[PDB]
Amino acid sequence: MPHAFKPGDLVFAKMKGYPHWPARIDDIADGAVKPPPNKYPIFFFGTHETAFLGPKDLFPYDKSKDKYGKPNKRKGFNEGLWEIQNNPHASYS
Ligand SMILES: O=C(N[C@H]1CCCNC1)c1ccccc1
Repeated sequence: MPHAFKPGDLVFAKMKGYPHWPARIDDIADGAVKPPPNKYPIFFFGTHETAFLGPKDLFPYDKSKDKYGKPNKRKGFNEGLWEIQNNPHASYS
């Protein structure tokens, strides 16, 4: 059975106006800006952006990749697909 989301979990993350996007739940570094309540720091592969999202917009990667893990025209998307498959836990700083 599922747990709550935790740092390191791999997802597709849904934002308004964009396709479901390869992403991971990030840690919050000591000294860094915390997310609002009930939100998670989401690191988007490919664009290397962070947004704060709640679970409604977070789809576990394994379950969802057969639907969402196909190439897309959008800037950074296919790079993102490579990262989540090949080195999802790397520093992209
Ligand atoms: O909207 C943002 N991310 C989208 C763009 C496409 C890939 N990731 C989802 C975003 C977040 C924070 C800073 C700037 C932009």
